[PDB]
Amino acid sequence: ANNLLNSTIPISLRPTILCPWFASSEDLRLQQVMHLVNISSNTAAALPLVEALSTLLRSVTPLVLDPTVLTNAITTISESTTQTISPISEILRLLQPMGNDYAAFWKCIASWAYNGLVTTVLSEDAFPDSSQSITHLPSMWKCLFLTLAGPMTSDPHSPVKVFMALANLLAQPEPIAIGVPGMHQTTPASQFSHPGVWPPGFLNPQLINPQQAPLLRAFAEHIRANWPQPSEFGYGSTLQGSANLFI
Amino acid sequence: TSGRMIRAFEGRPELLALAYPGRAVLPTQTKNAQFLSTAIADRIGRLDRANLIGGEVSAMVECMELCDALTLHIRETYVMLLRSMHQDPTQIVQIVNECANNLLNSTIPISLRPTILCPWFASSEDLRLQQVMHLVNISSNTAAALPL
Amino acid sequence: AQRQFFGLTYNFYGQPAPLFDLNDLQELAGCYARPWTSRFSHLAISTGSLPVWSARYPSVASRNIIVNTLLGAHLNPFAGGQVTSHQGITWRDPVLSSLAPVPAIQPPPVWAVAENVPLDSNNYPTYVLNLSSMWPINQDVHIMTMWALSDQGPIYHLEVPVDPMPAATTAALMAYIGVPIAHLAQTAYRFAGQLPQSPDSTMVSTIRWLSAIWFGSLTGRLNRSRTCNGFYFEFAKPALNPDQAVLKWNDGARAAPPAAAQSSYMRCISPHWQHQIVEVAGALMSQSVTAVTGLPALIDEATLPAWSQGVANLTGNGQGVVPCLDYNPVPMAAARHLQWRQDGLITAAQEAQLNNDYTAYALTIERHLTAMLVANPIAAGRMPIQPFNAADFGQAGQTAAAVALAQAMFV
Amino acid sequence: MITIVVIPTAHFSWTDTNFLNSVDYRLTSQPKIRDRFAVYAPGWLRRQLDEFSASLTASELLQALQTIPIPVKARCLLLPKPKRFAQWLLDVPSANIWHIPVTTLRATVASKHPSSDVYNYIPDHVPPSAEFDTVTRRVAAGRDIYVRSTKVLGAPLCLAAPAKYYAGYLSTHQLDGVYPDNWAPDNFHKREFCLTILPSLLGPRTFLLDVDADRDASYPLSVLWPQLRVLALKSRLLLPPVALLRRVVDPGLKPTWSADSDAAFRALRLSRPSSASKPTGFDFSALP
Amino acid sequence: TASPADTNVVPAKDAPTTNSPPSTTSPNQAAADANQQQAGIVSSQSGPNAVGDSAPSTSVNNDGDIITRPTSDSIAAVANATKPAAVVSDPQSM
Amino acid sequence: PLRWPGLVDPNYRVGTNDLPNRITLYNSLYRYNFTYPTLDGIMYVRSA
Amino acid sequence: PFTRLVQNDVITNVLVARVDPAQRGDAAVDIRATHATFAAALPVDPAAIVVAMLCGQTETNLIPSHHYGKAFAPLFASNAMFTRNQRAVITREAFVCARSAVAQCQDAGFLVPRPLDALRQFDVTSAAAAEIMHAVNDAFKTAFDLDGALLDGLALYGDPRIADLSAAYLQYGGNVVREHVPPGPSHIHRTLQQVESTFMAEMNLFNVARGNLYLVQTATNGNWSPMAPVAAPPFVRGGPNVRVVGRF
Repeated sequence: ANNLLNSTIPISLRPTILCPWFASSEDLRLQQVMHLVNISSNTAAALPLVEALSTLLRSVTPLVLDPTVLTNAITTISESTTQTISPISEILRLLQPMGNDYAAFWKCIASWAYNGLVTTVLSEDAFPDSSQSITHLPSMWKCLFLTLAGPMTSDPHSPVKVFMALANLLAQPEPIAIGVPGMHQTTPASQFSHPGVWPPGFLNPQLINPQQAPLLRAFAEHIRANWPQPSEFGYGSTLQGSANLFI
Repeated sequence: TSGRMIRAFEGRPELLALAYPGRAVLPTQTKNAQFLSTAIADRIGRLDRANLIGGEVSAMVECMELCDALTLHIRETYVMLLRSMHQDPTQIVQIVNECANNLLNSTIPISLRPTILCPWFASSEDLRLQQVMHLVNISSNTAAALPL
Repeated sequence: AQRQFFGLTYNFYGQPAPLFDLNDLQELAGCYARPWTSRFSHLAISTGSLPVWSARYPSVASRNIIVNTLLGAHLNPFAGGQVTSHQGITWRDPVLSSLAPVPAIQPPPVWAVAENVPLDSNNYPTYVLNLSSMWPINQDVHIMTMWALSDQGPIYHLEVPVDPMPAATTAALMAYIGVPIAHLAQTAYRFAGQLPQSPDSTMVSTIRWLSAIWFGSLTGRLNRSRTCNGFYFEFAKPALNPDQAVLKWNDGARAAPPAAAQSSYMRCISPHWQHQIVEVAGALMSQSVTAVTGLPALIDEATLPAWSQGVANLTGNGQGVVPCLDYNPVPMAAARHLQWRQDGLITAAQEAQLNNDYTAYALTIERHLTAMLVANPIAAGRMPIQPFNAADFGQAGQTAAAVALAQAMFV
Repeated sequence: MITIVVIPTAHFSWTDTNFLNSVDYRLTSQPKIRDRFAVYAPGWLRRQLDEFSASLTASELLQALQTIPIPVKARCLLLPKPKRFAQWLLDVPSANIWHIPVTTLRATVASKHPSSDVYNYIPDHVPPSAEFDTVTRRVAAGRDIYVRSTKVLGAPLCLAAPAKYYAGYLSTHQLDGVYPDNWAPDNFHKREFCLTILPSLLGPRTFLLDVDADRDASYPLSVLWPQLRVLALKSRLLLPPVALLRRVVDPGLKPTWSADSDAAFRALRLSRPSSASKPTGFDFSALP
Repeated sequence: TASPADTNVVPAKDAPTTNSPPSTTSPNQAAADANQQQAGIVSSQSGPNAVGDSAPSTSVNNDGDIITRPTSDSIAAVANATKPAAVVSDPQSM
Repeated sequence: PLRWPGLVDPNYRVGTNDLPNRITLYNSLYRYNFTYPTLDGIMYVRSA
Repeated sequence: PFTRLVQNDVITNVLVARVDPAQRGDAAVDIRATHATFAAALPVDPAAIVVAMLCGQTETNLIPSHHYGKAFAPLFASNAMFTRNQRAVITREAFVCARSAVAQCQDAGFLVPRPLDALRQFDVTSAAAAEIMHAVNDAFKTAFDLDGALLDGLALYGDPRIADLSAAYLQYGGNVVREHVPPGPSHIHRTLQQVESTFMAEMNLFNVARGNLYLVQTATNGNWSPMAPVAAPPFVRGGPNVRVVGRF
């Protein structure tokens, strides 16, 4: 309980007493692997774990989600006219209330505790069309959302994917060269994944001329400077087995 | 025999009897028995198997059974022909991208693809030959050109 | 692409004329068809399915050898700039599309016979002017040269960069997992053969890696225990038929890249190659890379037959010269087995057994070939199998150096 | 749930009690067999295809239809003309779920030329200046769609509002045609197999049934048969009808693991033990 | 509050292969697709991740073969194909 | 026996035959398990 | 471990090894390798995530101690914490026994004492091993009245002839990190070995006899103890004038 709770439990000590509730770390580690055998690659049987953990999280957290203030801020600055078909249409389409209890948000948090068994990824449909131009305003707002939500996902390739999305919309005004054979600046961003195809310019932003591609260079430097640093913390009790495999 | 693993035709038992003569039972010394009794014990069944992924089909397997050489030579050649017009996905996706003047750029995932086969290609000479043949089977008046 | 090549015709083993029959030509290159990509049309997955055991062409390499000899009589334009005729047969057109008997009205000049003729592309300008269509000649001429340069096994080249494999090759190899070597060799031959390509193409790098991996596994350095980026080859049991190998990918520990880029030339020093499919396929696959990219450097003359000494644009003894190594399969097999035991894949008892089996297997190959030669004496006018002496089966060659190279190639 | 796409043959019986019978009546012989199949192929979709047949090429039609999921959960909700439609949001104020201003509503009531303003900015409104694929793309989302025309394809088309607004704006037979869609839905069930007349992406779990007979020339989708067949052919996805009777599916005749010697295979044993006192004491137009 | 259903979640029996449809064509790909569809994911949202994957299936033998019946029956089938008569009737028997 | 060296010859080596002169009836061979994916099975097509 | 932006430390695969690859009979790699991502993929919509990020609020009297103490108490009323330990222990015992059984059946494999090796048994292929493991797995589940998976996966797919489980993940830099999970001190297996050892000496009590069988036509009139003859055997395999029947 991280000492959020203090408890007392009286018990009588008879000579002949049995409480079979202990297991060694080796047993737990062996049990954990056995789950991997039983789950195999069947995604369907892996999902419930994240589902249960997220359910507990919601039942426990004190945080409250309410877009009412955000709505008021938007509605006064927007004209809220059932007009302005420009992205006021779009953002309203996403602002309006959802009955899903924002399950997606909790799923991400839950997946953190089970990464390496299941990874949250940005939904394929969320990306803009790689053939679309940056001028197409709804595409621009999509990239904004993707960039904001990036760090929440457990996918290690999210940084690259986020970067490529903007690069796609800037293909015409910012024609950079991608040093990966078999790929192009117009390639769909969601396709990149595997580390071997990380663009060298993304690896080293100095390969992008500022005067020629200012926005892309700034975006890369912004990502490399502000993407959060992972950390760690303890849990459990030293009186029990750990069940951890790698960490 | 316990020492070998064989193909269970499992529905054509009469066929199984023919496939593996070595598994005969020989009560009396007939002329057939005089021959069959000489059969080597283990020249039967699966010899080697190419097993790549657990819980996955073995890509190919080698065995010995009733099989004449001539048909074997033909079918092996036929497979060889099919391989001659297969190409891996990287080539395939690149071909499509180039066909569209590098528009609609696309790519493939990176994972094991054990037993794929896509006999979808041919040399230019084949295309050149077919084009000429196509030009031979038309009336060279306007009737040929108009649909094109 | 690559607008130039150099070549060398075959050598006559004391015989006065090129060693092939008219029937061989009519058989192997007739029908007025294009002969420029036929090297694999008469190969299959294994010897069990092929008519290599008797009659004409009674060896795995026999057909390709005859092909090389055949071309040596008709490649004059790259030597004298003119198409010629030999025994009443010549090319149909300046593009060298196909062969046919000579016309009766204006025959071309008769070819004056010679051997070991050096060849340049520049001697025949129409080739470059029609490079897009005459491209396949480049590959075959290169292959013929790579074989003509050596007695016993043909020569091929190896190299490994200091960089890791690019993703494209990784994806490509992941699609060729369960394929036997013979099928792989066909694709490489098919790829470089039919249309010009630049050396900076994904397939070129892909095949380059394959040749490296094949050799590394052949020496036994690459195994289930130790692999190149997860890939390695697996060889069949010597107890049944070791002349077979397939690709594999595995969890094994990945070998580290070499301290500096490694490269060398290779050949089999013993006659076993003539009837051993893995050697033929491996050589052809490797030679395909050099066909599209050209020779990286001159080959060392130090260990080559007399006619190969100082061939222009091909062999040298100066500073910019790459050494060529050679090996005998039997000692190579022993080394591969020894590496397996040291890696812990097998026990000492098994290693002894494997050596006995492979030696027994190789003995049959030697026994078959030596009997086949006397059945086809080279004085008969055609050479289905390259001549040799009995002692040639016992040479150890540079096998120790070869495994040392793999030692340095996959650290 | 493996799906089998079906294209009817030359004289396919349509008014049959079960579409399944016209495919191959052996499938009805055993209860143990007939319980493994779902059918779908709804009538409303049939009618839509009958209409659009004269207005789309085969390639377009295939391209449009191929993406639709098996049970169509969406509906097309026709809107009445603005003068009629605007009154609805005030007849029930809570029905003004887009909350179009009351002033605009009664301005429309006053205007001689009621504008599209009542439609304007309504999400997923489909004007007459739209195309077939626009509907189909939204069909994949499963949510209902609001439209301004009857000629639509992909989803059952029903009135958004009570009939009073559409009356006068439309005529009797037109007002009649939407009635089943007004209460369209029915459930779809997860058996081993599900036949379908709706095309789909051929793949590892979707198969094309081959009957070895000419198509129904009158059936509007027969034009798709060549393209579908060749795609299946190049990937070995055809299924002879006999394969359906086996416990596990495989494309082939005389398989090793099965002798195919069972009463189910013998079509000569036509049997009719069951009854329902139905008017068709016999339907002498249906012939096996 | 403390719902056990949200605390005692473990893989069900026959989990790794339960969704595999009965087929012989491409059992591993088919099984993989079934898992994906069973889990509620739609292909339009999984994108490229759906194309190359494969999953274990019941139609695949442990040895890596396409099976259509439980392996014991296959053993039984081959065994039953060879059962010579125990007692035969011939005139010369002593 | 000449029709069946693979079945009865002690010296029979796997991978041999006498095809141009005689047909044997009992031999060793490979068998395949190819799969024939569709285009989308090979690569992620640009849907819609 | 999360890796941020260090390319050389990115994970490409996560795989389970039933046998250390150096000892594996064939490649037989994990099926997971066929997937584009090293783990199962769960698509999520960014817009919903963004909304949750932008509007997060709290109640007006949030005392962290009071809220958490009230919230966490019901969870500790569960017993999942202990059932986890109990199931893990049972899993270990079943695993050790199941592995031992298969090892004893195949002619060679994972190193285990082989008291029953004298008995006749054809070398089990992978398919047969699955049958044996299925029997063992069912026996334990019936015995301890469990539900769930237990050892299901081992028999249902892959090679059941396992040796020692281990998990590993591979980094793009070529480095591979592997973790073995050898089972701890087992108990049931130890006594089972004793049972087999004593059976090999008391097989007569189980209606099983050892040795060969003679078929001499004896027409005596006195005592007869066939299960323990006292007279010398009529002949043996190497005896003079003794023929051995041919293979057929």
